[PDB]
Amino acid sequence: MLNPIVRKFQYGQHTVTLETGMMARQATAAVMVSMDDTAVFVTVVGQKKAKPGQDFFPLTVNYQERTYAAGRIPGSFFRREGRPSEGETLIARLIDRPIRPLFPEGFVNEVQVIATVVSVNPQVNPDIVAMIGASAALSLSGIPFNGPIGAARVGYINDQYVLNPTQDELKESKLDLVVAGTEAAVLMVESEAQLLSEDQMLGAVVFGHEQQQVVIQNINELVKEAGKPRWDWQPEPVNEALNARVAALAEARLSDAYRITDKQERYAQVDVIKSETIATLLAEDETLDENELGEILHAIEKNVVRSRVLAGEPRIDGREKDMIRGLDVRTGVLPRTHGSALFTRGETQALVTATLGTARDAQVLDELMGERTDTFLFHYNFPPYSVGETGMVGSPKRREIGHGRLAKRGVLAVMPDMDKFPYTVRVVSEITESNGSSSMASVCGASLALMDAGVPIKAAVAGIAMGLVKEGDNYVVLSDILGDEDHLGDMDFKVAGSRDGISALQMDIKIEGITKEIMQVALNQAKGARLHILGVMEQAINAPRGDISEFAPRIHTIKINPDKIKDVIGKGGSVIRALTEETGTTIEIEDDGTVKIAATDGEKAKHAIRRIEEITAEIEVGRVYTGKVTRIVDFGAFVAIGGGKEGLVHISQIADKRVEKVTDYLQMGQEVPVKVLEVDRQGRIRLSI
Amino acid sequence: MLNPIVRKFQYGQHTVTLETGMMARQATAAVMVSMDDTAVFVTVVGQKKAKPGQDFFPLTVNYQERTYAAGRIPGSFFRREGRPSEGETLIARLIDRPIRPLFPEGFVNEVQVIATVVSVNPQVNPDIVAMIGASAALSLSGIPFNGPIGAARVGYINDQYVLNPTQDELKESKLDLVVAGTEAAVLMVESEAQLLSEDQMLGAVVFGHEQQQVVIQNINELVKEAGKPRWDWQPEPVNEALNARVAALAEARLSDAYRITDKQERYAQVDVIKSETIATLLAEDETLDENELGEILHAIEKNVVRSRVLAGEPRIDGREKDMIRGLDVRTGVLPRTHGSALFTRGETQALVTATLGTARDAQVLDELMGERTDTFLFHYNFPPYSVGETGMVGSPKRREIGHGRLAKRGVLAVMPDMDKFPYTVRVVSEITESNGSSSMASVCGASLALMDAGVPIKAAVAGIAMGLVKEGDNYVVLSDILGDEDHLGDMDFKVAGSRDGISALQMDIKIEGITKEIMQVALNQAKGARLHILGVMEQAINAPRGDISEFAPRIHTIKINPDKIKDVIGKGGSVIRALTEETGTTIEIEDDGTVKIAATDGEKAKHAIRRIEEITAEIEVGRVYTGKVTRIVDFGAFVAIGGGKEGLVHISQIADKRVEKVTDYLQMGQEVPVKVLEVDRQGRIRLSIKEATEQ
Repeated sequence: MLNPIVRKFQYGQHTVTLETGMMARQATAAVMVSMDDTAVFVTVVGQKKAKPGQDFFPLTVNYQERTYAAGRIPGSFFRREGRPSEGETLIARLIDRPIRPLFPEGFVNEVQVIATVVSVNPQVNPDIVAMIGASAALSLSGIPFNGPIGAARVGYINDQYVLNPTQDELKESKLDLVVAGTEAAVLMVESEAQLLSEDQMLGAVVFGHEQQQVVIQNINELVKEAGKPRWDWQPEPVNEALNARVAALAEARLSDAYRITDKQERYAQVDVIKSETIATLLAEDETLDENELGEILHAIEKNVVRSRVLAGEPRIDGREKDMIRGLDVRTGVLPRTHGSALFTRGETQALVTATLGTARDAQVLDELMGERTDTFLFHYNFPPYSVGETGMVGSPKRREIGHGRLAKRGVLAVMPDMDKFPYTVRVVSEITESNGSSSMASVCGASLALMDAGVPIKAAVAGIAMGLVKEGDNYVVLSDILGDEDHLGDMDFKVAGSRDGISALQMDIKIEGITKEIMQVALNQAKGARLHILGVMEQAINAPRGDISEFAPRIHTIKINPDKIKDVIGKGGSVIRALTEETGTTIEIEDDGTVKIAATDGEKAKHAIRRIEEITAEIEVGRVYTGKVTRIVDFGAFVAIGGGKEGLVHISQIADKRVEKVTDYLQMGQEVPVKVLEVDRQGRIRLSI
Repeated sequence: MLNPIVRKFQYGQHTVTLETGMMARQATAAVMVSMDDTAVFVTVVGQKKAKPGQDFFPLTVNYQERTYAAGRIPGSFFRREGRPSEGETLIARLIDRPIRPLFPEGFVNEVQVIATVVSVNPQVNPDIVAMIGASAALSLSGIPFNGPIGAARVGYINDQYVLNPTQDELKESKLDLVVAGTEAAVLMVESEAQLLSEDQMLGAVVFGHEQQQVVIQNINELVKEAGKPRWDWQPEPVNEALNARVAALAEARLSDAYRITDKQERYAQVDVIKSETIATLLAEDETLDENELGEILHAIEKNVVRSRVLAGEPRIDGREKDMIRGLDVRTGVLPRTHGSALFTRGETQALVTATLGTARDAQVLDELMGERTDTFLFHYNFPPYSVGETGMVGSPKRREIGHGRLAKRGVLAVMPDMDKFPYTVRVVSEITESNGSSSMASVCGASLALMDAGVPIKAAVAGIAMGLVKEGDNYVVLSDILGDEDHLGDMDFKVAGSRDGISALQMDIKIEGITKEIMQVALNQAKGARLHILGVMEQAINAPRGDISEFAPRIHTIKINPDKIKDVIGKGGSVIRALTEETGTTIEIEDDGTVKIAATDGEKAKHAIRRIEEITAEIEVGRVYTGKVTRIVDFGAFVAIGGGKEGLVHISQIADKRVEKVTDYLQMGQEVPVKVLEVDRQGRIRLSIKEATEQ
């Protein structure tokens, strides 16, 4: 028989179970993690040998939300689970971000971790469960890994931190901050936040890091009980028996070259010293093969810039450590789009557009927790010419979707709630050119494009991409980092939010010994640079324009009395069908208390108002008035006062006298006095000659 | 700061704007182009050095219609733009065809030009805006390129030409010709026409070329103001001693080999002397192989055939200049299909099929220009076995769409109007074998398959793929060119139309000096070959068949009153769903009471008529049942005229107050028949003792 090893927790008043040892025995390791009636099966396979022509490390992650886990049949025509959506692909990225730095330097063997959701109760989100499982599975396997990461989701409600909140706490919460870290340090931070201050969110991360300690302790128990024999993988030695000679021949001139002011002359001189030292040392294989020699020269370049940045003022572009690049910000740039903007920051440029739509058009996405409507849609397009090089159109990847979601979190915090503004809005960003941190340039552009469209957005929103360099006790916090300056980042972090408070924070710490002391001054420097940007944006547009641009659809609403419903509906929706086809306009959106008119243009809304007021309780008459002869017989006449239908006036009303014959009223089209003058009564007219 | 550079020529009665230097500054060039307000952002990136040992030119073009440009959010479930589409990959082909020949010979650096539509006004089509933008972007970049190209769309209304017509001007027009050219020559022409004559179509191309020199002038002043420096490209020399030496060792016998009458012996002898010279001739610029020597032999082969064709009548097929391949035609080839044909023309063959459908099966086409729902659908399938090769069936090439649209333009003109013929018709063509033009063979087959399915088309249509070879004052028009006469096609052109006139025209010119005198004699030779083909097509079948084939859906209508309409529906069309599935018959509700009915045969439709009348008729009439029924009670009785269900009746209206007792019979199971009396309180049911439709 087979037997399973089982451990239990109490993690934020939930009972986590790490079952292992009875499933997928051919895989390098496997665990089923369940937290509360919610379970993910996660399994690692890592081959022992990689083809010696492999330079990069192929860690790969897949996360799959099998719909049977929610106990219901798929909605797709093929009745089968489809491609990864936003939802699967973003969760695959959050699991990958903490695991990739923990693997040892120069580890290159191919590793694949596959996480399947197999149960859910709607109250508990599976992503945090999958993160615990991935660190358990990797640390149970023999594979070289620097200790198991925990994970915590932290909510903020009634000025109190709440560990691993349910959907019921999160709908009320002002914060959704996720932490992942080892025993020693935070490794990843991610959040949406309702304009909290810096010291509130740096409280949230350290609370989240303290609470996840139980998970890291329990995984260390399970690894003692059921852990495989460890791998003996060792790296190739650092020197490769040429390090010192090439360092001596390159470094003197190469370290000089970065003093040169002109980007072109600097690049040229660096290429000259590189090509000369490549041409000089052609004595052997792996010099006649440039690759190993060139990889060493590229490493010298990184070392010389890194040392300059710590002590000396000049950067890769000669700016001061904190000197943000120049801005200019055009608005209303595109002729027929609802609102549009062209935000720039050095050589990163983000053309952004906002587009407005009716209650019909909104996205109804289906996910394991629930099928649900939302009304703010953000799409991020990154075409290849943006980086000055050619390839396949679109070029879609996890990073481009990551950047889309991060930007949406930044400005979703500051969107109006539906009662102030009833439209669905799509914001769509074309990255016309990029050389670093294009995601934070896209949130600045979205803030412009919404104000320019005349959405009642609460406040202007901006973002900055920072970094930090550290050596022992020495560190420098730098602002507006380039793509070329990525090597200097021991802590890549992005902050976006209004003057009042921050909308989003994201951090990829790559190294041990970052502290609550350091993160305080780093956020305090980001506050400065972010308030500088808003100083320019407030001059380019000052407040959202009162009136929505002329090409947008219009939605508006009027209050109605409880008796008017039968008049608005008619018989089997006949008056609705007539009104909608007269007006080319949908009106069904409300029918109790109010009616809502959702029109393709302003004239069609006015046309709808005219027609509904000519029908809805317009038939009733209380005083003496005129309305024409419309259709006639001997027995009486049909007489029109308005748009709403009017029945036969009997000839005994029409004629006072005995005769009652059609000769008295034979003339068609005649204008005549007509007052119903009748309450608590069926439809009648007291016209009398 | 950034500073955009603008210019604003007047062209087509609209205001145009060439705005540059503000966006995508990392890209080799970029332009925002805007006419009226239908703006496209178009940018080119071309790498400075070509990857080693390349042979073909990897120019790539793609064009993307972002939906936000029309001011609406996407209707897709993902609420975002996905893959390219029929209406965009075709437009990319229209941008590519005039650009591709205009690059210098031996240029093989990778170039990518990408056009995004960013605003649209529904009256002005963005495609012509993209063509002037692509010309501007390439000529502003340092890329070696033989000057700018303009593009013009020409309409015909009241016997007068109109430049750049609106959608309003176009819907009334008998023509939709697009022409693109430099100041020298009309590099591309592409056109649907409502049976215009030769003089009218060749007038349209010269008009459209005269009044677009303004675009090429304004691009030239912008290139002086804002153009980057022309970067240096030099052609790889190909003029070694071994070129002349291999020619000397090949041309004489290659001339001797091309004299051979038999196709098979010709191919055999050419392959032999190729194989011999590949095996023998040393001093190749690499260890001895095909990799230049075969490409040099291929140049001799091209020169020999081309010179023979200019000097004298003989070709590779053994036919003369004005000659057409052998034809065979047969019709009704596929059973259980509404109509089918097998048009054949030497080694080119198309199994064309027509199928009819309802107004409901019509495909809605969504564009930036608004919805463009249509009723004649053309699909073009080119499987790999058609050319005697293998692999990757069913994944379409850009030219499977390209050829499909050209064929649709050819047969769109002769389709009947909706009131004379109400069915939506899909024409599908399988190219069963091809070594010649497959698109013009598909038009010939489509006109057969529509007549065979009995669609009341105006006239039979055919098409021809001409070619022209030119050498100084020498030129020859070839009336029907194969798949390996490609090197002889300096002017590649395809024309399809009725006896009366042209329905579609397409020309790719890739030589200078094409005068109107040349284009007249070329079209006049196409007229000859096209009338020959109709001579065979008319002899296989004369006119559309008396009515549609017995399997085809026959649609008809009966008028019934609105109280029966609600009774045919029930709730949520549930009675329609039941009756339509029971009868296998389609129906449509209309508010005037004329319900439409469609089935594959008469009897199924008649069954549906009978059932909806019988079910929605009042209960007063019906079958003459013996009303023996149980469940009789003193305080009202349940009585069924028919069926298991038992309806109610009461002490008074059982027997029109003739008695005080509930039933005069006063007996359960008694035989007296029952039918409804009209009176019906909503909370009451009436089923009186009534025989023989007493009512």
